[PDB]
Amino acid sequence: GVIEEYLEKSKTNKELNDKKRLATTGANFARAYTVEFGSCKFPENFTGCQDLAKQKKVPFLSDDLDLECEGKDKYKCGSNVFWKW
Amino acid sequence: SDPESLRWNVQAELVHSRWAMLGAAGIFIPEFLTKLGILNTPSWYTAGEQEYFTDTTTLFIVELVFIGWAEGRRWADILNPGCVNTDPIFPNNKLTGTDVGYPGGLWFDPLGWGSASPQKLKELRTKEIKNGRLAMLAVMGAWFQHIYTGTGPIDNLFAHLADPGHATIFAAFTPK
Amino acid sequence: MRDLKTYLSVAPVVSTLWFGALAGLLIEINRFFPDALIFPFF
Amino acid sequence: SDPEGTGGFIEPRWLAYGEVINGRFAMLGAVGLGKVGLIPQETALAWFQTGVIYNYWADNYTLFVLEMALMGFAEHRRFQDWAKPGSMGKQYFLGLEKGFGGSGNPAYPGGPFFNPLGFGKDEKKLKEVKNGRLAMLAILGYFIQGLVTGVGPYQN
Amino acid sequence: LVDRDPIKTSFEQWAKPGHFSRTIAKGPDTTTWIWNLHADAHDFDSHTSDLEEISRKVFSAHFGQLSIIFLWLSGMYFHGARFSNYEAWLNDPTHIGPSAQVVWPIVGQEILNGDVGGGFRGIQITSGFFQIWRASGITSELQLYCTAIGALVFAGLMLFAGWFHYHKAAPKLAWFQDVESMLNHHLAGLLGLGSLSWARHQVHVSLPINQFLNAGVDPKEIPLPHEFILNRDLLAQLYPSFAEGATPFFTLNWSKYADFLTFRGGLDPLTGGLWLTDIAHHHLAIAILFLIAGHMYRIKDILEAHKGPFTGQGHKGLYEILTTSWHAQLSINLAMLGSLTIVVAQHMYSMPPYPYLATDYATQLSLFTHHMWIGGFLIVGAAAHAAIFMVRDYDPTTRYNDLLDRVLRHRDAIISHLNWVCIFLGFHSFGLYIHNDTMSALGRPQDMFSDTAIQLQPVFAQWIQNTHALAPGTTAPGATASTSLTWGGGDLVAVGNKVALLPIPLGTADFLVHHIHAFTIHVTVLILLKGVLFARSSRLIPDKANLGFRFPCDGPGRGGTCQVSAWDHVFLGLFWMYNSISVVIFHFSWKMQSDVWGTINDQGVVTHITAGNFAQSSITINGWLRDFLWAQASQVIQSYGSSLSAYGLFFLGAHFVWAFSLMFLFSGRGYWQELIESIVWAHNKLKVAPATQPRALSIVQGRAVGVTHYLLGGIATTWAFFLARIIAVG
Ligand code: CLA
Ligand code: CLA
Ligand SMILES: CC1=C(/C=C/C(C)=C/C=C/C(C)=C/C=C/C=C(C)/C=C/C=C(C)/C=C/C2=C(C)CCCC2(C)C)C(C)(C)CCC1
Ligand SMILES: CC1=C(/C=C/C(C)=C/C=C\C(C)=C\C=C\C=C(C)/C=C/C=C(C)/C=C/C2=C(C)CCCC2(C)C)C(C)(C)CCC1
Ligand SMILES: CCCCCCCCCCCCO[C@H]1O[C@H](CO)[C@@H](O[C@H]2O[C@H](CO)[C@@H](O)[C@H](O)[C@H]2O)[C@H](O)[C@H]1O
Ligand SMILES: CCCCCCCCCCCCO[C@H]1O[C@H](CO)[C@@H](O[C@H]2O[C@H](CO)[C@@H](O)[C@H](O)[C@H]2O)[C@H](O)[C@H]1O
Ligand SMILES: CC1=C(C/C=C(\C)CCC[C@H](C)CCC[C@@H](C)CCCC(C)C)C(=O)c2ccccc2C1=O
Repeated sequence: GVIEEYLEKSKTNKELNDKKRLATTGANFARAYTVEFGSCKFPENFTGCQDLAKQKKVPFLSDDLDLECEGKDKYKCGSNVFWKW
Repeated sequence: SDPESLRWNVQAELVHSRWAMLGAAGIFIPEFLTKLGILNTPSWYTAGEQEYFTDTTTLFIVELVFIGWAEGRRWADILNPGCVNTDPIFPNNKLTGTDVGYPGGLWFDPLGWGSASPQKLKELRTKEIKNGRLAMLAVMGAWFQHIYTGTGPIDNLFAHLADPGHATIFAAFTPK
Repeated sequence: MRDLKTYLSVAPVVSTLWFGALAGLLIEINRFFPDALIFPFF
Repeated sequence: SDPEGTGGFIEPRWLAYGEVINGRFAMLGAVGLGKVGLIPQETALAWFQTGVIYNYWADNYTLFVLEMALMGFAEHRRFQDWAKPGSMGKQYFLGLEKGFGGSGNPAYPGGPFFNPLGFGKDEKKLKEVKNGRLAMLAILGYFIQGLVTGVGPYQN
Repeated sequence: LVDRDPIKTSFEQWAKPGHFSRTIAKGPDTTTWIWNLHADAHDFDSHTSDLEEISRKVFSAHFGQLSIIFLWLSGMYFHGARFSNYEAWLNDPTHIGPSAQVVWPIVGQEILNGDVGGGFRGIQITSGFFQIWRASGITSELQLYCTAIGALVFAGLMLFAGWFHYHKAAPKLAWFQDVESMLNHHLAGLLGLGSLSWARHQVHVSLPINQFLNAGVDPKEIPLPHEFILNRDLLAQLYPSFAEGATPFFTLNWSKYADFLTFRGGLDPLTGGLWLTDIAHHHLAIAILFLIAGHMYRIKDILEAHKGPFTGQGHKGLYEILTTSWHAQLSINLAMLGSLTIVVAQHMYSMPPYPYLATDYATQLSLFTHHMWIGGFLIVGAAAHAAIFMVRDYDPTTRYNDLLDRVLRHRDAIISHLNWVCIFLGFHSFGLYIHNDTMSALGRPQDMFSDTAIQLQPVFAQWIQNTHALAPGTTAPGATASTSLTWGGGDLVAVGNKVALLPIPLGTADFLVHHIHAFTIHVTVLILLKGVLFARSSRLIPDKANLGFRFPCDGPGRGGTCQVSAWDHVFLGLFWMYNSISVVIFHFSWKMQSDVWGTINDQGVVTHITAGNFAQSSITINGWLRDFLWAQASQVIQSYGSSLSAYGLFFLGAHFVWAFSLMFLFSGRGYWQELIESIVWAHNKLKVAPATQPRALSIVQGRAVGVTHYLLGGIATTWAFFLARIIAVG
């Protein structure tokens, strides 16, 4: 090579940039950075609204946790009275 | 039950190893002191100012002359006197063998006690780093491949490919 | 480690690291000059 | 000396009952988390439906293995080192009082077992402390694939 | 010996001059010994009197080979992946003309490498992976590059089990010389648990991934790579999740099904392999047997039992030995292994087992002649090693008085017959042809032997072939056509460029080749049979077993006293077999192309590579160079400047190497001595020779350098002659 000014006039820069909000990754899962979601206190289908659904419910999913095992239900086969249909 | 190496050029193999590793010494400190670039910054012009370049290869011949003489003359005498013919001491020639190389010629000889020695006192300094340097260099030279390969850009060549996620370098650090 | 008046041995066919190779470096002169049939000189 | 691994008729299972303790507390995390699992993109996809309601939020980084090799070192060191005869713990390069051992070469609750005096209470052979934890090991083994799926518990 | 015995040198011996038979290599110098020792590197007279190890060595040598195949064929499977041809061909098969292999361009090289392909320059291949291969469904080049390293895994390990024997301190007698299980295991669960295991990865995965390939796609438009478990929706097509059966059995109902299977008979149209679906069932129905079968048993028991009046007492304790001969339990094997390879060579060409073969002509006849020379190169062997038994292996006599001791009892007898057998043949088995010449060159066809002239009249048709397809009168159920398509009854219809497979009806001019085979198979065997039988003592020599199965020849007396021995019966027996196989090959392709290999054309008018020239014209044994050698071979001597060219360019060498053999075969021995000195003289004048006494070839070495060359000469000649008349038209 040969050199004219100054290796750089202004050095090295954006090649890793990230700095403030050096984000991507943490965040993204910005929905995640926080998880804050639903309710506080309870009844029922958080699951929003966004996010969505109640789908199967109390134990299911949620799982997730749901939470707290109720006096249920009690998943086990048997009930669900298997509602198809 | 195990190979027998012991191999016998050998003791030579270890002194070959010093050459490689002490030489390996020049690299690390200087490049890395590196100017901790650098305060800033580095320009060559100066000789090579515009003389149609300086070295290219011609630089390599001078490098070698200066050396040839040295690497050459050399082992030629690390040692070795007696220097002929028929039957074995084994070093492998062994000629120096009994005669040191000289009875009565000169002071070939260095120092007290019909001997070569600087003498007893020191392994000390230089068996542990200089050989520890046998080690050092190898990992740090093993470090050099690590430091360039992957060529960020310029050249994939022949791809079955299948990188990127991201580039490779040295500045230092590591990410992660 | 080898000085003056013959040295150490070698196996049955190190000729197979002498046919292969040395000789091998010669294709290496038969593509540098990919051709012959007379030859310029130096 | 070019290398030694003495084996007599049962070398194996001296380990084995050994591969078994380790293996066994790895039935373990089964005993007491449980899925890498696989080939890691999810990024979209579980076996074949896995999941649903990809694994996990999943931190983990394979750096292990870089870990498996690295701790490997400890394993094979404890074993040579005690070949032994011991300098080993240097203590304080100078001077004077070094009461402290902490006790033992360990095995068990007092480096020397210790606090000898005890219970009024709680009041009312050591391959068995092995045997039953394969009977905890090979158990999740089939419980990975523990399904009949198309049908389910015939029993029931 | 003593560099230094026992207890106290680890230190290896390299050096001080080294070893064999006790006036061991002299000290003082010679050449022959450098030829000794590659030869008869193992014989096992020497190393130890006592079998001791050797069985402890032959397990290790075996390991080496298994690795090696593995080193091989990783190589092959490589090559096959990353010089692909294959991805390209498979969308594309029946267009493609396939290579694994490419040169680099240095000097001439590269005439060789001529467009094969899905658009690349190649050397065209005739062993088919690409057909073993069709089976993998999943596809893509980098895997085969896993199957490849999976190969190099098995190797290093299935090659450190050979460290993990002999060299490692290692095993003792009982372990082989108590047999009692060994086939128990082998046939049960590998013979079984492979074919079994092969079933499981032969409908799981392969069947489906060519069930909907036999249409097209660009693969993976079809197949995900793992895709194939708990899952399966896909089995649903190709059939049910058994829906409600239980573990087979019956209280099962089909109103419409029966599990995958459903037997095929005949060939696929648009992939005429034969159904990819009898392929599971058949392997499944194998293994079971083996699965049940390898469950005998522990021995003399069965062998010691039945005796007869002719029949043999010997039959009993028909060999305490057998457990420890070895050389015998290899000789038996080779006859079978060997004779059980060239039974491949038929069931292959008259019942392809891989997708795209037949249409692929050249990539399954190469086969049928490679597999063909092993079911022969391994049989003459299967005699040699019996001769090696018959002379030596047991210390002492105690085999005694049996079945063998019986067979020998007659011996100028079993071989007394067999002889006339051959001259009856030969006269009815070759001069038969010579009639034709002498009388068609005299020229009066009225009286030849032509399929038309001497009367059978125009049917071949009924023997077996016609009962064989026609098959379901039967307790037979099954499958629209044949076991083999070729058999007489049935079908026009097989394949898409081209003909693959059709009746082949023979007549005469299949009649008499079929008979030259007899006479060729028979006089081969005469020489080996009489060779291995008269192994140890003969009416010409009694003192006959005394060094050797090898010795050159006993000595100028008794008249001749030369050939004798049985290295040499296994020297003149190769000499024949080279024909045995060399003319069976000559048979198949002249048929398979004169009839069968084909083309289809509108309205299916078949166009055989040669409109059946065979007809009236193989019967003449000149027609065999009019119609063969001078007809085809015109492609060998035209082949210059091309791509294959390496064949035409071999076909001169090796058609040279052969015509170098005779020099080694036809010559004296103290001759090249008498010469080797004139040489040795000129040598000494300049001071340039004596050390390592240069010596001529070891009577029988000279024969070793006959034969071996006569074969790798006379053989690759056709390996060239062939690949040069199926590549390019045909
Ligand atoms: C990414 C991965 C994750 C996964 C899957 C693993 C997996 C593994 N790690 Mg590990 N590890 C991780 C993250 C992970 N690690 C992290 C983030 C660290 C840093 C702290 C470690 C540090 C670590 C060490 C030091 C070791 C392992 C070891 C292991 C292996 C031990 C097997 C076992 O069951 O031991 C545990 C099961 C037992 C039955 C042993 C019981 C002993 C217990 C009672 C001691 C620890 C519990 C203790 C009372 C808790 C007090 C708190 C204390 C941690 C401060 C296993 C394969 C070990 C190994 O395999 O070395 C060869 C050991 O080396 N890991
Ligand atoms: C499963 C069996 C197999 C096994 C394990 C053996 C094992 C043995 N055989 Mg044997 N043999 C076999 C099959 C087998 N044979 C077959 C099929 C035949 C029929 C051809 C023979 C015919 C035979 C004879 C005649 C003899 C043996 C002998 C032996 C013993 C000597 C081995 C030796 O020194 O290597 C010998 C190998 C060499 C010296 C290597 C030279 C190979 C040359 C000819 C090259 C072949 C051509 C090829 C194209 C060249 C490579 C390409 C090149 C152009 C680049 C040994 C116990 C010998 C004995 O004395 O018994 C104790 C006796 O010589 N065998
Ligand atoms: C214990 C156990 C087990 C076992 C497993 C295993 C280990 C198996 C296997 C499997 C197997 C074990 C298989 C095998 C197979 C085999 C085969 C399949 C064979 C083959 C071969 C080949 C392919 C060859 C060929 C050829 C010929 C023809 C001759 C010569 C030439 C060649 C080589 C080409 C089980 C599962 C129960 C599970 C549980 C546990
Ligand atoms: C001058 C000179 C020379 C000469 C050369 C020449 C002249 C040659 C030749 C040659 C010829 C003239 C011939 C040869 C041939 C060879 C061969 C031929 C080899 C081999 C082989 C192979 C590899 C085979 C294989 C196979 C198989 C697999 C089996 C059977 C079939 C076949 C055969 C195919 C040289 C350079 C050398 C040296 C120097 C001097
Ligand atoms: C322990 C301290 C390290 C040693 C260095 C301190 C100085 C002590 C002398 C050793 C110095 C080496 O150099 C010196 O060694 C000898 C000590 O025997 C000196 O003195 C001696 O030399 C001969 C042995 O070599 C003797 O026979 C002589 O009577 C005496 O002159 C030498 O003139 C000098 O070559
Ligand atoms: C080579 C010497 C001939 C001696 C054997 C002749 C006896 C049998 C007759 C011809 C044998 C060839 O069999 C062939 O018949 C027909 C040619 O006319 C072709 O007939 C085919 O083509 C047409 C397309 O729909 C239809 O007429 C048929 O349904 C179909 O089978 C077929 O491709 C093949 O089945
Ligand atoms: C021609 C012929 C010879 C003469 C053949 C000889 C002498 C061949 C041996 C020649 C060797 C192979 C030459 C070896 C020399 C080179 C290997 C040494 C230099 C090494 C290189 C690098 C070239 C016999 O000895 C013979 C014996 C019995 C029956 C028939 C015949 C027979 O027909």
